[PDB]
Amino acid sequence: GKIGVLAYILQREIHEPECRHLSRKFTEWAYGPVHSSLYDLSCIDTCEKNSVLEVIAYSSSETPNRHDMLLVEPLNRLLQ
Amino acid sequence: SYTDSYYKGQTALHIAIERRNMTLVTLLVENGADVQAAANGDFFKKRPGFYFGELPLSLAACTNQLAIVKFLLQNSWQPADISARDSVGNTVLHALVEVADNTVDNTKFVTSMYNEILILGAKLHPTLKLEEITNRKGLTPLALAASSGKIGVLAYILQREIHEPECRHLSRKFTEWAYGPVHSSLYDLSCIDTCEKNSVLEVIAYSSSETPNRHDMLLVEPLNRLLQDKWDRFVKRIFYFNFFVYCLYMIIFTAAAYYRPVEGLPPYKLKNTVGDYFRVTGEILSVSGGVYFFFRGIQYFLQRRPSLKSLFVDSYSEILFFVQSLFMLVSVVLYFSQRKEYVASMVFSLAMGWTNMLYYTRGFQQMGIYAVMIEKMILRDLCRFMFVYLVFLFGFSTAVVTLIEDGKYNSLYSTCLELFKFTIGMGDLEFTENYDFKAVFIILLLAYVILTYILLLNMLIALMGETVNKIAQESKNIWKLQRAITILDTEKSFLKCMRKAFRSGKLLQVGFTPDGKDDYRWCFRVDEVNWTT
Amino acid sequence: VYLVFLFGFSTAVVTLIEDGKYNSLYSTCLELFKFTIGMGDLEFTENYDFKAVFIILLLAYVILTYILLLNMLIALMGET
Amino acid sequence: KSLFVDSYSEILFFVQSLFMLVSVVLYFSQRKEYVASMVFSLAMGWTNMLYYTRGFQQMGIYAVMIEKMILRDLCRFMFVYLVFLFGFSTAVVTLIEDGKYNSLYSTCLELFKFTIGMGDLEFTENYDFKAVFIILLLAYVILTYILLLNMLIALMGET
Amino acid sequence: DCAKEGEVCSWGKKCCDLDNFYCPMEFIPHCKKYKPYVPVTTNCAKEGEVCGWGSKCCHGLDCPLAFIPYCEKYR
Ligand SMILES: CCCCCCCCCCCCC(=O)O[C@@H](COC(=O)CCC)COP(=O)(O)O[C@H]1[C@H](O)[C@@H](O)[C@@H](O)[C@@H](O)[C@@H]1O
Ligand SMILES: CCCCCCCCCCCCC(=O)O[C@@H](COC(=O)CCC)COP(=O)(O)O[C@H]1[C@H](O)[C@@H](O)[C@@H](O)[C@@H](O)[C@@H]1O
Ligand SMILES: CCCCCCCCCC(=O)O[C@H](COC(=O)CCCCCCC)COP(=O)(O)OCCN
Ligand SMILES: CCCCCCCCCC(=O)O[C@H](COC(=O)CCCCCCC)COP(=O)(O)OCCN
Ligand code: NA
Ligand code: NA
Repeated sequence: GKIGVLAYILQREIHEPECRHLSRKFTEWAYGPVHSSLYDLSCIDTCEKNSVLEVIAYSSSETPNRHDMLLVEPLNRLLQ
Repeated sequence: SYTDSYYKGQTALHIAIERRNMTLVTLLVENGADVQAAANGDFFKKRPGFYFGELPLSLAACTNQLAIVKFLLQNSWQPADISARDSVGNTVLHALVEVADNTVDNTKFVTSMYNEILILGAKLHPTLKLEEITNRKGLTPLALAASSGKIGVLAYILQREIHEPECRHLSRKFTEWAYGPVHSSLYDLSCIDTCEKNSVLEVIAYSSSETPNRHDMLLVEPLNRLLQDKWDRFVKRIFYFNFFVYCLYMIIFTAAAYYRPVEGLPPYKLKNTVGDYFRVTGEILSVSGGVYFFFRGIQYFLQRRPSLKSLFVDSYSEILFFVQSLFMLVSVVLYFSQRKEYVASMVFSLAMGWTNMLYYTRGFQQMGIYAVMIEKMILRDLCRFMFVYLVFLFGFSTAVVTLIEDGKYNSLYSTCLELFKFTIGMGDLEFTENYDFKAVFIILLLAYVILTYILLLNMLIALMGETVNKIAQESKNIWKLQRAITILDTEKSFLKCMRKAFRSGKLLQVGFTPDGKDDYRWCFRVDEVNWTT
Repeated sequence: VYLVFLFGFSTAVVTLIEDGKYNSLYSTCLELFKFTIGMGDLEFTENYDFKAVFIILLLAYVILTYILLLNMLIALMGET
Repeated sequence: KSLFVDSYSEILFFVQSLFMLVSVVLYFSQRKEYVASMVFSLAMGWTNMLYYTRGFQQMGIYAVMIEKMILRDLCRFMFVYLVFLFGFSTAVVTLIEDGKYNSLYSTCLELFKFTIGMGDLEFTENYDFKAVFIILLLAYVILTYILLLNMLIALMGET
Repeated sequence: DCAKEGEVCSWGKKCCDLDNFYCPMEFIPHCKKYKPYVPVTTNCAKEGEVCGWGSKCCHGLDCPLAFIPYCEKYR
């Protein structure tokens, strides 16, 4: 339930040489006032061992922020 | 130029403006590029995309590239046409209004760009009525802004001031005179009430209710005072007169219905006596009102044509009055058909005929807010509560009837009534009858009562979360909108050589147009006091 | 508001049923008022000509008066 | 521990199915009491319709409020009220041992009726300890309404 | 005039023979006869047997109020 680290990890972005492959948030294209980003959702939907949606949804209810973790940027639109 | 349908019409000028690079724009214009080229691809239409008006001039305007806008209109090689039109029918001002979203920074940008473009256009083409060019739908930029809910743009347009020589005529807010702490401003309200195409009051009042700021757009400075001036001038007396007449109609109807004859088999012969003459007079005066409401309720629909969705969202009272008139007509038909059931219809048209008197609470603020609150809570929360409660009640009624099939519980209707009585608080927890499944029936009734009280308590608590600075503020704007709608409805017909709806008169505002002619603007006077001077 | 509503429904009830405690406006007004304080008489033991219309009128009256009372209560919360 | 605090709808659907199966067993065993099971399976079978309020934005929050206030707040008032009711019921049964109060079950039901506004303060019967009975009933009624009002305001403290 | 057997009562007219017919509560009532007062003698519980849970006490007995009641002779 450490949402502070989850929110960082799911939206990680870096624009350094030999480090761009570590990012999960990228940009596909842009226009003047509008742009289109794309998030890497690897290991969120399917892992076969332990995915983010499964580990959040099926938690023991002892987790403090199990209600708030689903409000992070990619999951809120992925579920919708 | 791109030929693919996705990027159809895109050329180098659009990319140059996109890149915010003046050098390529200058080079393209120098080489004879067509400044009027239209980007007609699906990517640029009003799904993914970005609509800007399809033209480089409106693209520069929409991207806050003021230098490109100035260059394009005034370069020697090929200046752009400020009055150009897109495929939809919009021009630069319409596209600039369209990109507004009522945010602070975007509103500032749109207002500044709009003012600068208007001033430059007036300077280049003094004889061009740039603001009065309608699009395909027939809307001017002011009408479009009012229709789409662009409150930030409307609030600027209605009260703009331009203090520059040869540009003062573009403004519509002026000063008539000044003293020390007190002065008098003068607003030009052309095309606010009467224009014969689509006025601001008409477009705000009779919109589809999809606009998110429909209630806020009447809070601007000129419109609120205009509506209050209209109410206090002639409309108030008309409304009170109509209320008085309706009260007389209901008194006559009630008196005529109360003293109906008790014999069967209508119609009844008229006796040659005074009381029966008064009675039949009352009956005739009761039927005529139903005919009147029937025709008025048709005329409402024909002059609006709602698309079967807003009927139960706005103008509910039209439906209620129409239903009253329908019941009256059915009563007449049953009366002359020699049926006794006409009374069953008549009392219904009586019973709701009093409740529709709440329609006349408007005009009295202290009762209008209360009525708006009643309508808000009924249409919002009690529908959900009634849905859940009715399903629950049906379930327990079919449970009870299956267990006890005699003794007030041999039908679904009687069981439903007997269970509903508990909600009021008039139950029959006696258990004196010798049922086959006693001591199970008790458990069902206790569970039903507990669950129903839990539901009622939940409803009550849920209604408390809407009292925290939510209902109190909203109801006032809704009431003001209702008063505006009835004022417009009264002003619209009036059929008596309208004079009293007019503003201060043909006052000379500037008297010096770009040509030698003068001007008269049909203004509205608003006094003000300010001690910071 | 309540008195006007009560007068309207009382006149409707007196018009529909001209006997059995509903042959006058005063008695009908008292009988309808008693519902507001939880002392109703929804028994329907008498053989009226227009029963099953009378029931609908009484149900509508009760529901509308409880809506009005709930609205009054909620509106009073704007003062605190 | 997880079942008692989460995944209630699965438990309710399972209990519905259990009632249905017991109804079947009683049916084929030549018992009439199968009806008593079947009706229960029906009565809650409609209530579980609330499960399908999710997916709908407006109704789901209303249902969540109902379930949360049932599990959180009312389960304490239930305990307090039931202990109070048991105490006063035993006192009344001790004082008046004949006629509608000779049993604890009937006395509990008769005292419960006051909570829902259908009491009986006629005092027609000639009891031996009348005018003590009146004081007990008045005290019970007043304390009950104080408890209910306090519950209601405490629930205003959560909005 | 008044309604007869099988006719729709309470929608503008009552039934006359109240000593033999009654107008029920079904939202479209039809006047029907009273059933005979037949006593219960079979498929009923005897004194000392369990009451309430699926079987009524016979006509000569009464059922007390309890979770598991037993038929008793009324006084
Ligand atoms: C025998 C059985 C009787 C049953 C009678 C039931 C109570 C009658 C009460 C009569 C009150 C008359 C009235 O004043 O009508 C009420 C309707 O009350 C109801 O909810 C009826 C539910 C059905 C308000 O309707 P209105 O036309 O004002 O619509 C509003 C606009 O004016 C405004 O511009 C806004 O757009 C706003 O969002 C709109 O809502
Ligand atoms: C004949 C006598 C009938 C008796 C019937 C008694 C009322 C029935 C009410 C029917 C409602 C059905 C339902 O929908 O059940 C409800 C729970 O309400 C109750 O049953 C109250 C019982 C006290 C939803 O519980 P849910 O499975 O969604 O678990 C939730 C999680 O999902 C969520 O993420 C959260 O962790 C949350 O804290 C969890 O709860
Ligand atoms: C608001 C609390 C009190 C509610 C009281 C009504 C209980 C629901 C009634 C019922 O569902 O019963 C139906 C009759 O439906 C109707 O009359 C129309 C009712 C439509 C639903 C209105 C919901 C408010 C079957 O009964 P019949 O009249 O057809 O039987 C005669 C011939 N054997
Ligand atoms: C909410 C108001 C009504 C409350 C009523 C409860 C009074 C419980 C008092 C009693 O102890 O009653 C006994 C046992 O109780 C029970 O059944 C189960 C009680 C379970 C608690 C329920 C919590 C609401 C019944 O046994 P009998 O008296 O029928 O004896 C038969 C002789 N062979
Ligand atoms: Na009460
Ligand atoms: Na009561």
